[PDB]
Amino acid sequence: LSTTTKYIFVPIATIGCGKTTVFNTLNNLFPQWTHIQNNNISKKAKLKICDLTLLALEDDDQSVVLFDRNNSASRERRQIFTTIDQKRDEHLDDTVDLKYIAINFIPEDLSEEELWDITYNRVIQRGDNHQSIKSQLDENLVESVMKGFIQRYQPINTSRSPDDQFDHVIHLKLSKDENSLKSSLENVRIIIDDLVQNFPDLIKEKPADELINECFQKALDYKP
Ligand SMILES: Nc1nc2c(ncn2[C@H]2C[C@H](O)[C@@H](COP(=O)(O)OP(=O)(O)O)O2)c(=O)[nH]1
Repeated sequence: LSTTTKYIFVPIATIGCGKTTVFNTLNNLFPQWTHIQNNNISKKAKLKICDLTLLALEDDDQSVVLFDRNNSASRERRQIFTTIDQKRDEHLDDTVDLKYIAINFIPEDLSEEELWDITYNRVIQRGDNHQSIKSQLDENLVESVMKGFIQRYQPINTSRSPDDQFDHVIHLKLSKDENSLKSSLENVRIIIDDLVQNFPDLIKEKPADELINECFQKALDYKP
């Protein structure tokens, strides 16, 4: 009504880390949030993901964008900061404060071998919606595309440009599932607990654990 803060949640990830599952679970819990899926945008689209992000922050209704793209390379993060900063004046007045929250999907201590074993097996066993591999016809192609994102992966580094522009980093886990607890569900809980602590005015009421579980079950059983 006088000073509003908006949030862009930015993954740092590779294919199969669970971005879509985590973000769908969060959107099930918080319907007012906007999940913008790079998978669903034509590469020949007039409005690209950065444009749709700013449009989805214009109304007083709209506070949060889940920016669903890998951003494995540092240049992909730089693109977000520079484009949103250049264009936000077309959409937002000067009373709107924008915060960028990194969602780090790949732990610093994770080897490339473990990253591959977890994510590749997820994708071949359960499928993925990344535009170029959603079909699974040439399995060799799925491998080649996934290897591209890993070859380009540059870990988050908030000590220098561009990642120093993040206002906050949420560090996720990436694990084989253990004790019947899916890694992505653990990460949904990490995000929720982290926001309650660091941005209390965002989550007005923390959801019940059974609601979190149910919203995650819904995301998990979604098979397009
Ligand atoms: N076993 C297991 N599978 C998971 C978990 N999180 C997501 N998945 C499944 C759902 C998908 O079929 C596949 C890739 O997940 P995704 O959410 O589409 O990843 P992403 O490519 O959007 O980053 O892995 C998880 O925590 N455990």
